[PDB]
Amino acid sequence: RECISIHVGQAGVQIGNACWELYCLEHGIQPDGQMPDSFNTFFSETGAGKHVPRAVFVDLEPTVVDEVRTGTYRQLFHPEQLITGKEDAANNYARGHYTIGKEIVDLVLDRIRKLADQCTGLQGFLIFHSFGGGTGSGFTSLLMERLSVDYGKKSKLEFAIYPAPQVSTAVVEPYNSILTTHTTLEHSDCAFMVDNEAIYDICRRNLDIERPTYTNLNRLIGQIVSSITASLRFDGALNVDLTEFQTNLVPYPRIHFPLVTYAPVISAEKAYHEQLSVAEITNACFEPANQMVKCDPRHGKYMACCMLYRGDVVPKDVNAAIATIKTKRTIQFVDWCPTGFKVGINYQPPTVVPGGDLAKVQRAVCMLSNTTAIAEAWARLDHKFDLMYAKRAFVHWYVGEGMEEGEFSEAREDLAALEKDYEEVG
Amino acid sequence: RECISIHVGQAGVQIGNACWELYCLEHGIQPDGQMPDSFNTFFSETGAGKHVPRAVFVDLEPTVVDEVRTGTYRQLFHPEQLITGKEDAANNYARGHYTIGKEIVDLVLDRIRKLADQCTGLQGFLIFHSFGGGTGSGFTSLLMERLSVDYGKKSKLEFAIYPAPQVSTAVVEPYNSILTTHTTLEHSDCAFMVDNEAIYDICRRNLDIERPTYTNLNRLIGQIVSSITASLRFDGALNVDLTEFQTNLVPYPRIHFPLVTYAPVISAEKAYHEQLSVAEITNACFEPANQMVKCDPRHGKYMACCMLYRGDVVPKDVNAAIATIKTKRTIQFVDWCPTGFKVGINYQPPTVVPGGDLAKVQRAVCMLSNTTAIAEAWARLDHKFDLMYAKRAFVHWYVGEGMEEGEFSEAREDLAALEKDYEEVG
Amino acid sequence: REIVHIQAGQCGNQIGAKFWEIISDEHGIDATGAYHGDSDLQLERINVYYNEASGGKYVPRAVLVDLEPGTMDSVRSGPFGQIFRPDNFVFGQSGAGNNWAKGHYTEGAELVDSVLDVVRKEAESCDCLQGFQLTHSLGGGTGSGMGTLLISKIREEYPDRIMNTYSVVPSPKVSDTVVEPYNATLSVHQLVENTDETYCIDNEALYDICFRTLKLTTPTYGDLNHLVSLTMSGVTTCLRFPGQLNADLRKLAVNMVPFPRLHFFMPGFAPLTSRGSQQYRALTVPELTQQMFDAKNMMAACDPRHGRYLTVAAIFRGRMSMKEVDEQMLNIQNKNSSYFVEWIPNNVKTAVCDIPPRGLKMSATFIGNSTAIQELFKRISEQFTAMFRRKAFLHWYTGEGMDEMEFTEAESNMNDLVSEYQQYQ
Amino acid sequence: REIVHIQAGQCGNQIGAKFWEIISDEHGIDATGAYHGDSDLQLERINVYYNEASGGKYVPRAVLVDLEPGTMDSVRSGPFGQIFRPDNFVFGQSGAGNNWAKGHYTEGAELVDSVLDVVRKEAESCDCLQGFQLTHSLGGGTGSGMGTLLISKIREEYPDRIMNTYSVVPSPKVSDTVVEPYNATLSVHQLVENTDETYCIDNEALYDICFRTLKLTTPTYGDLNHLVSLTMSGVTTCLRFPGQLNADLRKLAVNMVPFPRLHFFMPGFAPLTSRGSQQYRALTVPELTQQMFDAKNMMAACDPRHGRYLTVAAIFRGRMSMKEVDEQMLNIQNKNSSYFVEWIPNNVKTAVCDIPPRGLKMSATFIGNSTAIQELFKRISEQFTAMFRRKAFLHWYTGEGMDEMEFTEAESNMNDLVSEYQQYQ
Ligand SMILES: Nc1nc2c(ncn2[C@@H]2O[C@H](COP(=O)(O)OP(=O)(O)OP(=O)(O)O)[C@@H](O)[C@H]2O)c(=O)[nH]1
Ligand SMILES: Nc1nc2c(ncn2[C@@H]2O[C@H](COP(=O)(O)OP(=O)(O)OP(=O)(O)O)[C@@H](O)[C@H]2O)c(=O)[nH]1
Ligand SMILES: Nc1nc2c(ncn2[C@@H]2O[C@H](COP(=O)(O)OP(=O)(O)O)[C@@H](O)[C@H]2O)c(=O)[nH]1
Ligand SMILES: Nc1nc2c(ncn2[C@@H]2O[C@H](COP(=O)(O)OP(=O)(O)O)[C@@H](O)[C@H]2O)c(=O)[nH]1
Ligand SMILES: [Mg+2]
Ligand SMILES: [Mg+2]
Repeated sequence: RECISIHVGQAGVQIGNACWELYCLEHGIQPDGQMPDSFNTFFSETGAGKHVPRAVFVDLEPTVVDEVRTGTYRQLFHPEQLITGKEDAANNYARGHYTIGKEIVDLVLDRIRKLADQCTGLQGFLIFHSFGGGTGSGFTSLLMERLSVDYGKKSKLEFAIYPAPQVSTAVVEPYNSILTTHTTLEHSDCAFMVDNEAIYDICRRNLDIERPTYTNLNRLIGQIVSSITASLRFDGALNVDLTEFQTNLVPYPRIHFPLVTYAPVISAEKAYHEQLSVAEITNACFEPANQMVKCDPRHGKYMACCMLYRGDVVPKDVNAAIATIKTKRTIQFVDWCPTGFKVGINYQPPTVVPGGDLAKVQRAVCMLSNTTAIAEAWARLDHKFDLMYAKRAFVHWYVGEGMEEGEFSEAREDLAALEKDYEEVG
Repeated sequence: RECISIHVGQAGVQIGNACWELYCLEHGIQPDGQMPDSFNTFFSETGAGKHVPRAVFVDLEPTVVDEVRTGTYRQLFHPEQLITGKEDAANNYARGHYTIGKEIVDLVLDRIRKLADQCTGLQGFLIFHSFGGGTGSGFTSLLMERLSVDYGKKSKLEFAIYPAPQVSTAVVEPYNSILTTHTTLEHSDCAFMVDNEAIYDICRRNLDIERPTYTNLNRLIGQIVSSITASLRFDGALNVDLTEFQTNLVPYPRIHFPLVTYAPVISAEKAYHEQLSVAEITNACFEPANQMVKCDPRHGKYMACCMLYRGDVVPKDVNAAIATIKTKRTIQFVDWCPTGFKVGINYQPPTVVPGGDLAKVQRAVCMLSNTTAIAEAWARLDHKFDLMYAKRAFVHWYVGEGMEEGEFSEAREDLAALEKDYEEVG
Repeated sequence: REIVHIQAGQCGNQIGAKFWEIISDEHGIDATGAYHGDSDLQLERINVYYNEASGGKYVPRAVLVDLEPGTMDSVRSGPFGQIFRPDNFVFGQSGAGNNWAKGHYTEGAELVDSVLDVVRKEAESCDCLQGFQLTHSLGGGTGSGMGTLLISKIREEYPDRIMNTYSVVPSPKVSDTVVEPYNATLSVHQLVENTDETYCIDNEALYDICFRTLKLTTPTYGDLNHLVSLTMSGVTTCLRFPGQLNADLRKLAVNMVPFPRLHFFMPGFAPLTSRGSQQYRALTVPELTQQMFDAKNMMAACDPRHGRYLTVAAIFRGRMSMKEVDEQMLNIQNKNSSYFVEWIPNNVKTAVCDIPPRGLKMSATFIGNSTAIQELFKRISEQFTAMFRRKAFLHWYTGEGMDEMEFTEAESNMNDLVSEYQQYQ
Repeated sequence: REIVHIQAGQCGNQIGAKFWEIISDEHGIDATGAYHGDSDLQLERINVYYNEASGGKYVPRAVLVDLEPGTMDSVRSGPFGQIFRPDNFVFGQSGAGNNWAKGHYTEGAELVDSVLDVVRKEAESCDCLQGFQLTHSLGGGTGSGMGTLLISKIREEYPDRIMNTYSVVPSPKVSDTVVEPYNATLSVHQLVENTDETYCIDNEALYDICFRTLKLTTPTYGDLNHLVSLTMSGVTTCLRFPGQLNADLRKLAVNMVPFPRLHFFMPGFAPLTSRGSQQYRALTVPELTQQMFDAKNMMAACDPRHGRYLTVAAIFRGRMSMKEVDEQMLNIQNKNSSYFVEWIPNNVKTAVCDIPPRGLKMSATFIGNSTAIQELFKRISEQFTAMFRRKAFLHWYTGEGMDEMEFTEAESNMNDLVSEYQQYQ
């Protein structure tokens, strides 16, 4: 059983850097690839004291990958796994998909195929990207299209960064974040959306860090991914496989946008006074103050949820706490779902990295909920795009690259249809 | 011939403790249940070298129960025989009858049907409580009504504590002590009444002691219960059964308030000078100064009585010795009664426990006789509450739990009917 | 008279491991297949479950079936793991993802051939077999669907031998998976007709018993599997040891089942006492009798007082007397004259054995066929109705070749069963 | 039985600061949450105000409130400062001027939510709790304004359970803040129904009690608080330790409050002796009792000899002889019959605990509600009487906009409260 992770763009490369340092920390493997089992899911062993990951790094700009190449982790990757271009997408969806896409799209695919020749039990791919930039929107959409055609029924997961409504740093973001919806909607088996400002609030309040920079946010996301894959990489009282979780969560083919949260995240000094027990942490997983996207579940009704505990957990108190939560009228569930919980318990505790912003714990919980609240996260954005499309601002840049003026029409229509579906089932 | 004991409330815990320690010394059974015939009456034998009480502890109060868990005599009681609550009644009758009564009554009632299953010739139950507080009034009052319903014709006894007229420590005591009176007349074959002050003079004067404490009041109450049941557990020249005793004591169905007192009570040294003669004790027994009942027998006319010897007594002095008072006119016989005594002698010498305030005496006597003088003990109380109810102070506390305002009247009408009943009989 | 053992899924494997541990403990077999016993009777019927090898070693008649390798590795590396023959471990590589449809059609169809060949070999080895014991759960997809296919094929090949299933039916209060009712109903649909008798067990009532009667603060899965293992060992004691009055599987089958479809049983065991409260407990048949018949102790999440006991069987182990057994049975029948059927006099089957469980003096097992089972099923059906009406999660199964018509049959058959139990109540 | 704590305002915190220093020494808990005690009886009821956490430690169930940041810096740095959880701190950042207008209207809505979540957090932690404790000063607005709204909401949500307030009222002799008539006037209209029992402290008494009975030359806020905190600790000993007779908070009011309205309570503490005069006393129960009911030491500016006692409670500590108390009590009962209301005999409530205060053989507290309550307010009522009528300083309070009808509504309730107090005297 093995998985292959594909990182694209600056955001994807940064998040992947955090994740792979995390994995190396977990499995006792020094940066030069030598280990002073279970590592086959992400690692390949070559001869004697050498492990290399099943990862590929992608960009259309050399800087963000040459920082990896000169960095402390230079010896761990193959040179061939690090692929760079010559002109970045210039934050254009059209340039990423059309002009600068096909110059590289073949090469990485070939490399991907080589990786698939090593595996015997391919489970799925993990994709890290964002809807802001032009590289990781258009070229990643093209990559998923090619992968879906070539592999078919293999499960593919993405870990996206949705653009924040107020705290944004680019001018043309809505065009990108609206035209990416087609290939995510029709070619993805699971979709995770995360906002930067919500993580900023989580860092400010729960961790009480004065100055969060990008390292901490990337570390949080890496923790989430590690907790999701700890079911494969280890063995415990209960097991949740990937396809098992897709079966239990996704109720309809068009509805695959779960919302994620993690517990416990506690500062170093404040950890001593609190004694973290199962009931309070399963309470914390439901706090709107710890939801990772700036949305209110109070305006929605839960549809299903999955809980992944790790550490020292026994099923009796899990059942007790789930029954307790089911009795609240604030936490609402749809009527045609008498039971809406999938539960998994693992044995290996999460491991803290040096220089990190999280304290050592004996237990951890990751929550993945399918709700109808997240619809609003599009409805606001659907305004920002359309208001800017009234005057046809910035459009000439995209039109000159082969895109036509009707494309935005189908983008708006697809978002309208998807919002209508979330309205109707909810 | 076997009996089952039930100690309910805080007042029932002391006497539950004192009785069962006293029974352990009489039968020489060490607290672990080992014996270094007729010994089956309170204990149940388990296989070989293991005896346990046929007793139950019942309470709404956890502080006063968990002590028997930790003292020396934890080992006697079964874990399932021992019941605790979570809120005490706050000194209120109908909380034990209405609000918290049904929350445990069926719980312990299941035990009584277990403990009723072992018996073959079951004789009756002993219920210990007090008429002062709410737990011992109402929640104890709840039990008997269900107990009377299920069985009926078997004999049922109670050991109560009245509130004193002059010296008392709780504000509202008659309120609790008025409402019980409906049950006691209608739901006990015999009701043994004991008060607090009578212990005080008995200890101060007769025991020649400084400060009789809660041990000393219990040791009297412990020694009373030992005397009543020794006719079941042993034999003598004359045997007294409760079936013979009930018929020979109660002349009309509404006359079931026996008057008790214990003799001889004395310090260790003072046994050195006196010869405890059989003719000596019988004259010393009926005298008003040792009475446990705050009444003057000189104001009542007697009809029938139960005298109990124990030890080495010959009946040949008894025919003369009662005739010694038969020729005394100060204590009176009714016109229609040629003879008014029941006799009791036990061939088993009384057993004195370590730590007690008696001297080992071959002969002891406890009195059980009913008089018409007991009327004044309620008449003063009947006036006590009548002053209390006019103004309807504190009544809102009990109204908040529901009971109707006419409850006071029926027992008071029966109380007055009982008081009028004593007049027509007297 | 031989019985071969079949286990399916993670739940079935854990239950079977606990069973083989306790029974090897019972028969004196060590952890390495050797024998070091004392009592001669241990060898009288040792072969009812074991097969002999060279050098004086025994190996059980066990087959372990699973669709993933992790649980098989866990049982192999655990205690008493070297007892089994390696050829008997049959496991796949893909898994089911809690799909009944995947377990029946797509994944288990490829793997069923190996297990049928192995069980055919085991039936070839046996002298004159009688029964198959199958262990599984009705919640997951691998165990339920794969075992259902396995039962269908096994029954088709063997129409005269007796078949046993020791199931676990899901409960709403210990609900764990969003798609449980589909699995439960689709399995029961043909579990009704493919088996001879079925024992029903719940995790909810097992938690109740473990917390309250056992006075356990931390009931882990080992203890629940322990309780079920004691029941499973107690059912078939008459085969492995003598007795004053005997009862094997076929006698119980003819005695408890009045009509072909009414073979859903509720078990119970006595005594169940804590390590500290046992010093204060008597040792007599009557206490065992009421404790078995107590409505507070049964291992199904249903109250028998809502119906009337159709028939019962009692299995006593220890050196005891028969007059006492019959007097207690008539005592219970007279006292509970409301809760017993009227048109079948003397509804109790009785059996007494000789060898007691090791370290204990007497023990008793109760099997009851009652009329309350309908309430254990209707509670499930409602949860099903809240799903199939809006077609939640249905496309996952429909992509595997099924249809809504099969769900219609499933609901209709559940309706027929509940109607049948209501008719005779 | 369990209880959580709330502290409000500045003055509550310092009253809170000693209550948490003293309650630790009673339980032997160090400044680091460790336990060093000897009696197993300490742990029998430790869970009452402390929550068990891993690491072998105990932490307070204390919630701290404020509206200005100067006060917490003092309580953080002092002895036993780390006891409080940093989560438990609630405070504002602006300041009020001790105005009931800003204590209720502007700022009370904002910070009620944070504490209301924190108090809701402590609700589920316990099994079955009974009460809260609230401490503040009634002299200002923040002390009163926070107190008034927090009281009403809690009762509305939580009406079945007991509620405690340990208040400080200002007095004419020892007055400090200019608008002290306002702060008493608007708050009291709420406590007339919204709290089940309210303990009063006059700040005049802290001076008479310290100089004469205590012979203390320099009254420090260490010394003034040492008295108020000792009254709090004595009320809840029956919760924490056993005795011949037990008395909890349920047991008082149902036996100690005559009408729904008469709930303004008054303490008095014993013994109170100087360190130079302690060598010249005996050891008996009547020495305290004669000194207890005495009119000189009771902790408010009122002499009960102006009326008749309605109901009282006296709480004793140490191994005593209950027969001493009762035979003693009737002696005062018969001798001073002028203070015994004739239609209620036996006005006494008693409580004895076994575990005594450390370093002392016995000690005791007296809580009595009498007909003396009226003189407490009529002086206070006359205070504001001259103030509203001439309309000075009205506009700053009018900056927020409550109307003048509620003054009379309170004032009529005070009249009705005083009318209830005079008529039933
Ligand atoms: N978590 C995280 N997010 C980042 C980081 N850097 C940028 N982002 C997010 O990424 C968005 C910027 O667009 P990108 O997708 O990064 O553009 P790009 O990766 O440079 O790709 P090109 O458009 O081709 O240049 C912003 O909205 C940021 O929120 C990072 O280091 N960590
Ligand atoms: N002999 C004896 N008398 C007691 C004892 N404890 C209290 N009393 C007296 O009994 C009276 C109240 O008896 P109870 O009915 O038990 O009241 P309680 O102990 O508070 O129990 P609750 O009313 O349920 O709270 C008090 O006035 C005491 O004087 C005791 O342990 N032994
Ligand atoms: N008694 C017991 N029940 C279990 C155990 N593990 C899982 N279960 C129950 O089995 C059901 C799920 O079955 P599952 O493991 O998914 O079957 P599988 O898909 O074949 O592995 C759940 O309802 C659990 O309550 C166990 O170790 N012991
Ligand atoms: N008993 C007592 N009273 C105090 C103490 N400290 C302050 N006070 C009283 O508190 C009153 C003023 O409190 P205030 O400043 O309004 O507190 P705030 O409401 O939080 O602002 C003064 O009149 C003092 O009498 C103390 O340590 N003990
Ligand atoms: Mg870039
Ligand atoms: Mg009590």
